[PDB]
Amino acid sequence: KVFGRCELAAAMKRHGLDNYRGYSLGNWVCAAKFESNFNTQATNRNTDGSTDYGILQINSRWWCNDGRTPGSRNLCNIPCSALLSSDITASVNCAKKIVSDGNGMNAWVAWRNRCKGTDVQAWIRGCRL
Repeated sequence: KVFGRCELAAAMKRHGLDNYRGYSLGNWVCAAKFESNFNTQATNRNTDGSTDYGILQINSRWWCNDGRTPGSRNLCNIPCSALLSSDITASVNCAKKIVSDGNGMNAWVAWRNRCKGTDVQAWIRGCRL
């Protein structure tokens, strides 16, 4: 479904993502608003011929298999359809491997553009931890 803001904040909380690699919970939930608008079924088609998928827009040319993307790798080792499921476990598991790569949160373009260097805690305020 579409997640409520604070609903998602506790979902990715229990998945061990707060201060993961140095990136606070806010940096993850903020990413999700501009990447997918909290939508678990969000998808986009890039010019390349690869596909963007799920809550954090994990692109298929590197990370997941959808059978529609030629000469590509499958680094997180999942089908791309699992990134569309309402339970966010496969999206979190893979994003943990994406962020570790070496570029950090710069892997997400909507994060880099709209979230980096801002008041990232407004994003968590109101919710109960």
